[PDB]
Amino acid sequence: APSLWKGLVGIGLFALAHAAFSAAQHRSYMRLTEKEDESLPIDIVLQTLLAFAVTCYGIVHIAGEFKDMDATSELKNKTFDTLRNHPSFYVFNHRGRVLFRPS
Amino acid sequence: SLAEVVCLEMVDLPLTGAQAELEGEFGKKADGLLGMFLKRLSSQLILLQA
Repeated sequence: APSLWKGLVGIGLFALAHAAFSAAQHRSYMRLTEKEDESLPIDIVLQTLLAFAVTCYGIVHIAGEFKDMDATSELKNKTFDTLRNHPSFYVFNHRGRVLFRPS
Repeated sequence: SLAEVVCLEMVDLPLTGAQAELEGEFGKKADGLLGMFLKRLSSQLILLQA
């Protein structure tokens, strides 16, 4: 699912860049002709807005973490058996060591 | 005969081939959204070929 969102964001960005290039070409043409104070075509403007709205949808989905506020829920599954052992104090005196010693 | 000059004026040049081509390609009288999109695609293809 994240890969699809990333690809969609990339495609939208590419479409936005293409719309920018089209608008640049339109203004370059406009500078050629005297007067003619007209606006850019509405179709490419709508394409620009479509590319802007699509890229803002995946930009929120890509980073969604929203962790739980309460601090009791993560330790709701953890068992006291694992907590009983600690990594500081480890005594290396067990029957498994002499049982696994030959093999 | 270029010594005594009475009146003088300066005029510009007609146009450039690529510039004229772009100006003609932009020229639209009455078209739908599909038409403008097709024209833009054709212009993009021409630019890619160039």
